[PDB]
Amino acid sequence: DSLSKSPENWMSKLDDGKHLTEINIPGSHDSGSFTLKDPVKSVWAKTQDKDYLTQMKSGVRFFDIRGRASADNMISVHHGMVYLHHELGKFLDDAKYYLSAYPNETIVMSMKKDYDSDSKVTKTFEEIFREYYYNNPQYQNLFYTGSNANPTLKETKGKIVLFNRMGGTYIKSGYGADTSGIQWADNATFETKINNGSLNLKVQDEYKDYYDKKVEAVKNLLAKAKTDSNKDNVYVNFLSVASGGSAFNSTYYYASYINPEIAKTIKANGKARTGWLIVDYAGYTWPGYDDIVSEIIDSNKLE
Ligand SMILES: [Cl-]
Repeated sequence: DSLSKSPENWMSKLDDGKHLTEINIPGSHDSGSFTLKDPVKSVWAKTQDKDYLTQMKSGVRFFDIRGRASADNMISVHHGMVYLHHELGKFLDDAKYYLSAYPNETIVMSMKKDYDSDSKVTKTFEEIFREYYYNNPQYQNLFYTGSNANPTLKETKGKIVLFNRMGGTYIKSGYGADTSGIQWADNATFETKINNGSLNLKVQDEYKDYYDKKVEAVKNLLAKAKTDSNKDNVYVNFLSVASGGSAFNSTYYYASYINPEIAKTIKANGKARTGWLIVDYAGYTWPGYDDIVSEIIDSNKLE
């Protein structure tokens, strides 16, 4: 059976000698927004409908968590100003559970501040993440704590690998875990060196594009990954796009065109390097269209 027919443990089927950068990994953009039910607000703030555990079951391994410091010991998951009805502990417990049940998968967790801290907060978002999550004895062993800048699948599986969008950090393991952090350019395709120059990060995050220009930006980066066998290069390609302006000009609406379109392209390419592709409505299927998550999964080679 091709890898996508068992999306719950597809990483277990790969060679764990690979660097995670070389693996083609599906991600979910604003992973935690499956909690939104308000139909007006969901048009622009809702980007998923499957919970964390279902996303993981359908094969998602890169989770995009953006949050807000809501107390000196607490981070809330958010889409900008919109609170997604749970705290970061919730994603961490679900991940731990999942990783316990499927011990040969790794999760990459992107952490970003999306909104101003509660007025009672006296500490930085980075400091609260570092002290009350990363170093919290409660989540002991959950995170990747190695000193490898380019970790392999063997040394991370069973664990969450931090992908640091918080700015400079005193955290020392995972991508961008140094006091420079990741220099992220707004609404752009860009490249920046991370981890004391060990890695070359290549990002297409043109989140305000109209869909047609989005496809073209997604494809351009896709075609760069294809012919790049450098393991020190890491590709992050966001399919997802901001809402257009009316009702039913929704992120869903665009994803329903972008996903099948990109999924088609990856499939026609066979087993080429794709990078990490971060999507809205991961695991949402339309009768008669290629599935983006499945196609990312199957683009990985098996030797
Ligand atoms: Cl809501």
